[PDB]
Amino acid sequence: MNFPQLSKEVAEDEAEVILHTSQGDIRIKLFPKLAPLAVENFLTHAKEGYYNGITFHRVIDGFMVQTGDPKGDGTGGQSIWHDKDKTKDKGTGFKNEITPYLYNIRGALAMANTGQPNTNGSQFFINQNSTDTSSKLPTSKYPQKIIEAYKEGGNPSLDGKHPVFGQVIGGMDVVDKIAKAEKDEKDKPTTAITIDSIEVVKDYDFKSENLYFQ
Ligand SMILES: [Cl-]
Ligand SMILES: [Cl-]
Repeated sequence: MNFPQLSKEVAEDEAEVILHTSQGDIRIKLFPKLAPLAVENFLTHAKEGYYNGITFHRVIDGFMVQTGDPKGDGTGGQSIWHDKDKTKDKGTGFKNEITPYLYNIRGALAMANTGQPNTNGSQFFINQNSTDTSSKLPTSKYPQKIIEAYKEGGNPSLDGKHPVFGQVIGGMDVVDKIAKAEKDEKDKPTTAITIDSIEVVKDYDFKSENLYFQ
């Protein structure tokens, strides 16, 4: 099996963005063929300026950093289909796109949501854990190459609950710097860490029917 998170190369069927944050650049490749709703929602919000000035409002070293909330407290954000297309957003967000090809390994980009179905809106997080807990993973559920990948860290308890849609391929040192920022009792950084802009290096057209040789 091919696990697209295990290569830093951007495949022909992948997209690429750079989060230009006040702490540095995070280069991320996206998986529109595996998580089409999460990637379309993210790319459209990015190009529409929805994340310009948005903060990393909650950081936990050894766990993850989360962002994408216009309210800055983890209670806000909407999908691009909210009050536009009920076949995609019934009112609280879009559905989880879980696939056996994407996991919450270190560097994985996933949607936050409330833990209930159809609650993916605009909030997302980057897995930042760097501890090896791979010996506890059931070999009947985790492919051997993914168990190997988890040795570098990740949050496997998030698999199946949080849809993965991207992978950091550059600037993980910036993600670690953000995760260790000085913060208050609610884990909100003392000095705001902002997404100043998102550069779409390689976009993806959801109406494209091009076939790519694998
Ligand atoms: Cl990896
Ligand atoms: Cl769902």
